[PDB]
Amino acid sequence: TEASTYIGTVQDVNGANIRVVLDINTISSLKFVDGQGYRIGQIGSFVRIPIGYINLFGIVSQVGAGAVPDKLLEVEPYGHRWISVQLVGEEGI
Amino acid sequence: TEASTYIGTVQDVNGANIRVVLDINTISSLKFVDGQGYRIGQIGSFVRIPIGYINLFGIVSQVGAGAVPDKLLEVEPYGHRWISVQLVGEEGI
Amino acid sequence: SYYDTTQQLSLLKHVLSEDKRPIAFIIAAGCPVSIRHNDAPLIPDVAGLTRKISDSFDSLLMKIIQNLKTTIPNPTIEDILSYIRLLQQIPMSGKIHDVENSVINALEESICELIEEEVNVDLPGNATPYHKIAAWINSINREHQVEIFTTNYDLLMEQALEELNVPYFDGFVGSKRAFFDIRTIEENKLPSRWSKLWKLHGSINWQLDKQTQTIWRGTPSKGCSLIHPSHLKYMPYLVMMDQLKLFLNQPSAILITCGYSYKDQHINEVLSQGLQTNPNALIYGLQYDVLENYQEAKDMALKRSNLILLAKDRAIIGKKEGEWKPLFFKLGDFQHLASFLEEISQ
Amino acid sequence: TQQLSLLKHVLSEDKRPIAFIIAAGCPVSIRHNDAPLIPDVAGLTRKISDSLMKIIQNLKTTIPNPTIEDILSYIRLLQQIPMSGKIHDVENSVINALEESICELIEEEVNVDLPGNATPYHKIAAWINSINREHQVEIFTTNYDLLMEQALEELNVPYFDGFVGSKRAFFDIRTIEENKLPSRWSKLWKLHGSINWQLDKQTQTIWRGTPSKGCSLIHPSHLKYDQSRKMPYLVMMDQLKLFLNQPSAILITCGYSYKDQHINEVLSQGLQTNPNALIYGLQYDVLENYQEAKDMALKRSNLILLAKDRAIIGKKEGEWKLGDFQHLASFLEEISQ
Amino acid sequence: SYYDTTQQLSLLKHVLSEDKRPIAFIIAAGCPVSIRHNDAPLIPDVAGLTRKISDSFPDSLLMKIIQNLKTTIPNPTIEDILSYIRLLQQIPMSGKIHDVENSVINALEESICELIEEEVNVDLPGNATPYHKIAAWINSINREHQVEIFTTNYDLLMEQALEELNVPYFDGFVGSKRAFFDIRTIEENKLPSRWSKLWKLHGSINWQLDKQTQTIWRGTPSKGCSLIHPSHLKYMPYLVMMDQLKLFLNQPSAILITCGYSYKDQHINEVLSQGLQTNPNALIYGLQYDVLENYQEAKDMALKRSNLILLAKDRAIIGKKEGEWKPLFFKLGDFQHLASFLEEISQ
Amino acid sequence: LSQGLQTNPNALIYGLQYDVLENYQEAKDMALKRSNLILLAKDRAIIGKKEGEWKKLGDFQHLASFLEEISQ
Repeated sequence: TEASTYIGTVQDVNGANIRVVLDINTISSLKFVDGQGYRIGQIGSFVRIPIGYINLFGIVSQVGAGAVPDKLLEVEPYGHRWISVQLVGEEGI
Repeated sequence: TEASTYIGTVQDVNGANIRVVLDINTISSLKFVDGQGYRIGQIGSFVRIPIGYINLFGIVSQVGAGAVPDKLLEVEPYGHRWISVQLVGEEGI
Repeated sequence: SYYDTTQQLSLLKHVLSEDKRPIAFIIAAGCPVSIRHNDAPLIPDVAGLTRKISDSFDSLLMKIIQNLKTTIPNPTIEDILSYIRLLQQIPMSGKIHDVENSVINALEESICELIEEEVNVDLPGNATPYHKIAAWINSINREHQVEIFTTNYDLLMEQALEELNVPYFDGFVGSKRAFFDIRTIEENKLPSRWSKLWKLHGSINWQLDKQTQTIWRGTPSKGCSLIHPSHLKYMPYLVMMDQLKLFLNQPSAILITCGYSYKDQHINEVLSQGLQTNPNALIYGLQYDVLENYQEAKDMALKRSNLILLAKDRAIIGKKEGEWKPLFFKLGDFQHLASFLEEISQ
Repeated sequence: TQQLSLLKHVLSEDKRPIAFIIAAGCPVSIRHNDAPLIPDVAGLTRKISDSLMKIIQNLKTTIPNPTIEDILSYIRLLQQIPMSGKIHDVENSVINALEESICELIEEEVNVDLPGNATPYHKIAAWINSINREHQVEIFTTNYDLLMEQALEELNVPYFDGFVGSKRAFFDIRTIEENKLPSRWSKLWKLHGSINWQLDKQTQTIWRGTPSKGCSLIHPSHLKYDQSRKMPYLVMMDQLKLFLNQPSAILITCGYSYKDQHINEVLSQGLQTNPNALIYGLQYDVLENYQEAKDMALKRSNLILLAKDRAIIGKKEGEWKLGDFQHLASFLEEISQ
Repeated sequence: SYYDTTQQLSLLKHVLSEDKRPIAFIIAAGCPVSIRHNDAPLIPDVAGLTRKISDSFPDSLLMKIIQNLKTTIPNPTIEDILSYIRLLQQIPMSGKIHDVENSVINALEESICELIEEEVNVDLPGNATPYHKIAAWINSINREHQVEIFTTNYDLLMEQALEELNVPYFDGFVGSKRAFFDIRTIEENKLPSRWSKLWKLHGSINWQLDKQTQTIWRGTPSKGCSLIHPSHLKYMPYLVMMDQLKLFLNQPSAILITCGYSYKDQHINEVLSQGLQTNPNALIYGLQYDVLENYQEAKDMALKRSNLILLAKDRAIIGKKEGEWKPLFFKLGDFQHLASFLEEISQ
Repeated sequence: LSQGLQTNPNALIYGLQYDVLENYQEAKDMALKRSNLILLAKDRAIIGKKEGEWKKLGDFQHLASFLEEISQ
């Protein structure tokens, strides 16, 4: 199904402030890819968002209850699986 | 299940300002471990966060309504069970 | 390698001042010896009873002592009583001592009569330490009531707790015969105000009525008692030890032993099992003697981490033996512990 | 026929926790070469006596006609005392040699293989297989033969007897209390012990494996409860008690002589405590031969007794039927179809 | 081009300290050699068994079988000779090849089996054995997914180590006296989470076939009667254990560590290949104790499969890229060092 | 088939025999072992692991005719 190097899906856009929901079932620790150990979304790490043929890159800026949207906290105050990603650049053809 | 010397889970990361939610069921009554009695999270006390193999230490900074995130207060302004840890160092191999 | 008394007492005072944690006690034979009524002690310790039996009773007694000493060290009253009952188990057991039997059955009755008449000593005035403990019991309306376990055959706890009328329940229900109940022990559906007192080694007012093979408590008869340490009847002992074990499994449970010599075997094993099962359990072992005289306590302390053993000169905490910082720690004495409890009460 | 058809629907009903007790009455019901495969308790005593009788008659002075349990316990209590030989002869050697000789003769007499597919045990195992109820049907055994679980294995029936492992299988204890077992898996408990259990000199282990040469655990009653909860007797007794305390509705016994006080007391306590429980203990003899059973029936209303001559129902004596093991197995097989 | 050991060891430490991820093991014939009871090793490897059979068993007639096997393949092992003997016994009048006839090969196979079973049936030494360390490590963390252990050995050393520390486990057989093999409970897979599993891919010495009823059972180790077979051709538990291994490799985020394995086997290598290819989330740590040049099949598999990690004593192949250690190194390949590492990370 | 019959008691098998009942010793043994299996032959009819007796379907053309009659 979902290929390796999978983290989540975009659920909110505010121009240059993306919010991502982690779709990993559990064990947010050492998702092995290509025999090398990378960690699930962390403050200093990058992410990649492929759009058809070009890949948008971004950097995580906030993790936890801060990245949760406005009224999602109102609906439930105990759910925190969001990250806030800020776009940086893109890779062309 | 949850072993001794357990306080709570990290619920927010802002680089070097962690926020922790206390899981103790209002049992801040001089928790005992290894023949000695420590106190549940206090202003000047240290906490330990283990990441797989290495342990991340830290020092509590503020306890109470200050540590609650920005809008969790707006949702429930009566629940104060958060502490604000600031990371200091770590132990190597 | 060094410990300070003040920090240990401060920690204990902090512990006792929490109502969330259930609290219990162990009142062994070392507490009654700590109060003097006449020039002689009010109730002698086990060595005192052994000496009194030896000098009060002869040839067959010495033969029994030699037989038991052939493979055992210095005996106790429990040892000789168990030996006598084991002999009574075998019908034609009179040839072991060449006494043709039917004489041991009267010797044991004589010993029981002597012990039951000696232990009935009555309590002195309202200044007794047990009165202070009873006053401390009902001082605070704790949400988890304090249970008490006693290995003493006497009734000092009863007199002290009734002189300051407090809620009480020992398992027997009734007014005329006080028939022993088992169900009401097991559902544990009682109001929190009622206190619980349990005698592991049996009292002196307990009478075995035989006939239907039923047990009942009440007025102490002459000669007929149930002083048995454990006995091997085909029982209060097993269910009551199960109750103690169940208590030790409660989360954040504190148990304090005063005047206990740790020389018993089943008690030590059940305590070790309870300590190992729930790591949050905590036992305060309080002694009044040199630490070198308790080998079993040393082994338990070196084995179980959450057991705190405190002696007059040395103290072992967290599998690490040490010495007090300049005998100290007079809290081992029953009088000092009672004064501590009554001063922390207010 | 009225009494039989009542329990047929109850057994056919689902959500029914079942249990069986197989005493010495069942092994006698199987005859090989015109003789029972396992001799009864009286037969065992006669065989032992055929191969020290002063102590036996001394016990006879204070007790009625004894059984091998009395002699074994008497020898054990003689061994407990340092020098108790003065009661009968001495030499501190007779008690030992007698004990291991009795153990060896019992061991050689009991370890007999099961005959062909006509054994009722096979029918019982087939019925056990034929039911896939949500609650497993536990089996209680007071015998020393390996017949029961040998028959279970011969029909590919899973069971758990408290021992897990290999040639030196230990006695796992905790997994009894979590009770997390497969639903299709059954439970087998041997109250009186087996002939393959063997204790360990270093520590109290009671591991089950290949039958040791002469060493076996028969009638475990002399251990001073050393290393509490390691004795298989107490844990099996607690398992029976907890099963009885469960709000079940069926319990069937067969071949029980009601000659044991320890089982009778716990049975009475459980029946008094549990009103919804039912007991269908049978009797392959005259109703008047079991005074203790009659007293229990008078005292306890929930117990239902059946005998060849009459039957007691609801503490009320009645008037004129599968006490024999073969008839019970045939009826169960017919009910399965 | 260069791989440094510290990061790999840290990654292994991070992996082994997690409880949610299912774990496994493969303990091949290379592990028992790494412990010495006498001056000689406690149990020899396959090469030692071949040497013992060759020098202990006219001699030309006996070596004719080895010559016939060598005519088609390189220097054979005990498995090849046993398979050839069983194939010969399959054909009734097959003795004309060597003019030996009945009981000349039939009794020779019995003698070989008796020799092997008496040589391998040995008791474990004291409580310092690495098997004891692994058994202690298993009890360290209260895992939610219990650790399974796959073995390619014949002995009962792991069983002794597991029972000595009171570790519940279920090897497939259930029962007390006869211990009939069960097939429903293996595939329904409703077992306690605490219970471990110990699958034997090549059988042990306590496995006996009673014929008659034609049912497999486990019990006391008899004299002569054994089921040493690598694969056999009987009219089968072997396929069941292989299916269990393949099913485990299909679990999400599965990790499998191999210690003492030589990769010379063909069925196991192919099964691992399909297991790795089918589920991209799996992982296989290949820990060897030799120079890397001795494992061509493992090298090819590592060059073909990306998520397979091969760590030799001098080189390493991680992510299809061969490299070299940056200062032999990586002593973790030996079973003693692996056990010491496990007991260190346990506490 | 024996393993399936033992595992599945609810299922039934209607094995036939276009011969005398005595020519199939293995079938007789299987019928005696497993009750779910039903064995019918020209000689008699084994029902419920028990031998019975008569007082046509063996022919395969007759079987097809019976199937057609049932369908029609």
